[PDB]
Amino acid sequence: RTDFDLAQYLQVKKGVVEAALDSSLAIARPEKIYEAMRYSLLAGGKRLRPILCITACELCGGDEALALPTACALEMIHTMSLIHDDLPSMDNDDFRRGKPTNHKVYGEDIAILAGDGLLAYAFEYVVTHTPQADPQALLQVIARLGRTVGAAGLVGGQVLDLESEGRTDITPETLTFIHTHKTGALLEASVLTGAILAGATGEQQQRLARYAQNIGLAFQVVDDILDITATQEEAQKATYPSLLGLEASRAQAQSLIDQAIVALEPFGPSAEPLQAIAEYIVARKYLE
Amino acid sequence: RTDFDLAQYLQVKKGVVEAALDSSLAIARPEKIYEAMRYSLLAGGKRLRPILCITACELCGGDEALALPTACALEMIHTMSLIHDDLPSMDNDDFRRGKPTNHKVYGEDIAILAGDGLLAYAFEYVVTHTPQADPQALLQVIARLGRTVGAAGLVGGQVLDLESEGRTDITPETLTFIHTHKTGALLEASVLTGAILAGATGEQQQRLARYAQNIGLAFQVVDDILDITATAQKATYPSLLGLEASRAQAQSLIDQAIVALEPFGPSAEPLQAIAEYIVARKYLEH
Ligand SMILES: C=C(C)CCOP(=O)(O)OP(=O)(O)O
Ligand SMILES: C=C(C)CCOP(=O)(O)OP(=O)(O)O
Ligand SMILES: [Mg+2]
Ligand SMILES: [Mg+2]
Ligand SMILES: [Mg+2]
Ligand SMILES: [Mg+2]
Ligand SMILES: [Mg+2]
Ligand SMILES: [Mg+2]
Ligand SMILES: [Mg+2]
Repeated sequence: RTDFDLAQYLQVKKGVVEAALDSSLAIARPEKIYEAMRYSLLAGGKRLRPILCITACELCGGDEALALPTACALEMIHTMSLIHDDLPSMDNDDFRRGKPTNHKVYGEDIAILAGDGLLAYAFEYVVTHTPQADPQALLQVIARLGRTVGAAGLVGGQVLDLESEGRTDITPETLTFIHTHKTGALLEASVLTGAILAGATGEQQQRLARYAQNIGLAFQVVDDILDITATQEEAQKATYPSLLGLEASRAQAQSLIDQAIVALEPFGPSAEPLQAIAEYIVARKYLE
Repeated sequence: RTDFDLAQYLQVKKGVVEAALDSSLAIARPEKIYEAMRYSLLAGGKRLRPILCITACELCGGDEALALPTACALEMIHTMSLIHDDLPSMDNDDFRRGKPTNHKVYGEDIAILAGDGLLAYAFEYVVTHTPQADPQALLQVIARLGRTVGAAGLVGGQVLDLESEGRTDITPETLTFIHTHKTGALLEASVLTGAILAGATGEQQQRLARYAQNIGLAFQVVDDILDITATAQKATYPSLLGLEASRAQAQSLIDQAIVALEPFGPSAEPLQAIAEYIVARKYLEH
């Protein structure tokens, strides 16, 4: 076929990523830890972060083989964060994607350890499976992944989110600070690691970072819009529409997507798939 | 002073390591996560793994400045492992080194996350603070650290240790398999990362791996001897072998560790002495 079909693009990339994730975890002694990591890693989902990494790598002149190990590592980090998030000490969720959570299947101890194992493996896998990368670029990917996961990124965001729970003084600024850390850091890492592997300039990286921060926040604002309008069709937690109103929330979500698209215009037409992904993810949230 | 004094050597290396760990974590928002990571990282202790890393790097022709960031990363990883091990889902310890455990101070949620934050920071720190390393050697250190922590190392060891509880078929070989994963991988990583940074040969690295595996197992045998002589169900070296055979095995392992490093010449004397010193202090701190 000759016509770019975004749904098909995303389906093909998801298939490549899921085959690589499956192959990445060969069961060995002790089999339980591999089974528990695979239970969460291979559970499906959109695979957005690996897809963003591959797509940004290609945009900057790299190839899928260069990006794929780091793409897998990003999904291992994402997966670890969900395993830890679901625990009884954290969100205490029995189900995820309509299936029992890792700790409800294997125990809290095994779930904690499966998350730790996935986070360690992300770093190992980037190095062992990208021997063709420029070594200084690969070291920059490792530094970015460490910074992204830790107290200045995802883990800091998880702490900011826990601190907000049940508070009565939440503002839009407080929510945005949570989101930039809890989801924005890892979305930024997904596009920036792909770009770094391909040798992108600082200027190119700054445009991709603006794209990633904007789509991350837009996705959160849209999720809040759909939550409050489902409640319209039907503990206390403030949301963008509860704090700002639905009109202002809708205008902010649209502005953020528009700014993400404008951020990538200077790449030229090569940026069209990343620009399309921004609008597509939002449109699918409204349809699903 | 002209006499090599191991205790003084260790005190000076511990002071360098502790100053670097303290400087590594500047409090920022959210303050609680930095407070929780600092609480466990800066709790003191022997700092064995960072000191092994610096000592092995120096043995192989490297220096403290080359090794120090990796040494700090090893102690961040060690610290994470203890935070997670203490949790109510795992050992459920209220105290460590006579002080409240991380989750008793900050809560289980913050403790889990402080562990995750320390493991992430280990990899960041190694890369950002070692610009003078050969980049391929530094990548080999990163791969070694990730393999050491995960399913083929420490986390696999933690799972093998849980699986051993309340079993009747544990053998000395099965117990040794637990220990080589749960503590041996990280002790081996401590000396091998220092050696890799310095450009050690494969032959040198194989000797340091033998040293590390032997001291790690000796430390575990000695811990079991001291526990049973002070006295969830778990077999131990003395419960499986008897005390006489356990004592002979602990001595043999220390002897083998010392012999493993003889071919380096007198430069290996500090590492050789650390093996005997750690055992001697365990008996004295019993
Ligand atoms: C780091 C992240 C994003 C963990 C999941 O976030 P939440 O607890 O808010 O969301 P669920 O996926 O549990 O609904
Ligand atoms: C990964 C490691 C080494 C955790 C410590 O071992 P255990 O639970 O057996 O050790 P302690 O609690 O006695 O410190
Ligand atoms: Mg949560
Ligand atoms: Mg949750
Ligand atoms: Mg929301
Ligand atoms: Mg365009
Ligand atoms: Mg334990
Ligand atoms: Mg023991
Ligand atoms: Mg000698």
